[PDB]
Amino acid sequence: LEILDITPCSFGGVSVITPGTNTSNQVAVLYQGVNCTEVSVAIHADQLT
Amino acid sequence: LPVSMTKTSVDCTMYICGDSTECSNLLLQYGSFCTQLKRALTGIAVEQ
Ligand SMILES: *[C@@H]1O[C@H](CO)[C@@H](O)[C@H](O)[C@H]1NC(C)=O
Repeated sequence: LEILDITPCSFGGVSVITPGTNTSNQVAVLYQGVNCTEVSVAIHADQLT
Repeated sequence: LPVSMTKTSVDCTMYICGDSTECSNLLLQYGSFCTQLKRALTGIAVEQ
């Protein structure tokens, strides 16, 4: 008999930054509109889709 | 004079079939209908 909220799981967006593959192969990733101290613990739990 | 509007990035699967594998599968039967929507929303953000 207590009150509990309901929230989105982590719904956001993934954008990938990259130079031309004719130049290099390194990549840096974005995580749209999410505090990524939350994904840093998430990769530890490997719960990232 | 307005110069820009709020940029939107709606997503097909997450909007239509919230975390439902069967729903996403039946959405795949609709072809690339909504990739057009994603591209158009990227476009509107770019023009803003
Ligand atoms: C998001 O930013 C940091 C990093 O997580 C932290 O202060 C908190 O989680 C959030 N802060 C605000 C103001 O939403």
